[PDB]
Amino acid sequence: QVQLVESGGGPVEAGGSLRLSCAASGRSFSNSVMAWFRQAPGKEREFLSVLNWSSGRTSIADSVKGRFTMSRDPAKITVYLQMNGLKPEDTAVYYCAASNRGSLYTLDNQNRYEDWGQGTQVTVSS
Amino acid sequence: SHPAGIILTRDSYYTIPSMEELARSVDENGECIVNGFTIGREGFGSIYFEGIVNLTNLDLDSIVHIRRKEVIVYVDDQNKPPLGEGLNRPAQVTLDEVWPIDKTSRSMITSPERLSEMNYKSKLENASRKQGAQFVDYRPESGSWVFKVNHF
Repeated sequence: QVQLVESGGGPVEAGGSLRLSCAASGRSFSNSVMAWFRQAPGKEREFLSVLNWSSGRTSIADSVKGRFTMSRDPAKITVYLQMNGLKPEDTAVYYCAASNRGSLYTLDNQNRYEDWGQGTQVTVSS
Repeated sequence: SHPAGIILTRDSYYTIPSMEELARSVDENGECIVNGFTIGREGFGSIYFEGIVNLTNLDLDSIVHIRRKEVIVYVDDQNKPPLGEGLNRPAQVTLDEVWPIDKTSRSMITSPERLSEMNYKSKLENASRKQGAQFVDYRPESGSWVFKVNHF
């Protein structure tokens, strides 16, 4: 059973930056796909970014393209979400998700990922 | 989107088992695992990986580049995984339509007789040795340079 542990959230001034971390453990992730999602109160979960572990290639959702980037430390089996120019509407719970499986779903779909972190709150104060 | 998560979309690239067969090969654990894997490109060459290879979610479009007289497996070292994982493992490379240039007309030399006179095969063998690869063959009919590596 896989464990995904987000960290790095919390309050941040508007205009500032934050880097979220997610440490993955429990099995080999050599053939995984990992993603960041967020969920604001009363809204559906929103896809932010995906990383393909075999190549390291990433893709960012248009809503945050140019502000958010995704990266990893392969050694530490950790992925990162770099959020710049933060705005009040970025306030949400941020989740890391992973799959070690093929799927009929596209990578932007929450159903693509069998495993999920507990979520970490990010609060952008004006 | 491919049921095994494999990303391979470029013209003339193909796999053995075929991408269509791999789409039918996802197991109960959602993985696509084969014994013996080829990734090829018509007109350029192919790479054969013996043994058990996990293909699930393999981003072949990013990882594998089969060019004229060269393959690239992992474009940078930062994203090359540990030895034995992914495609960083023993392989036999075949590069097709590899022929020397005739200094007179700058035209390709494809005659097996001429290729023997000039011992082209030993140019490719020297090149393999310098690269740390094991020379296997040069087949002049198809211009096929074959060599083996322990990893990429």
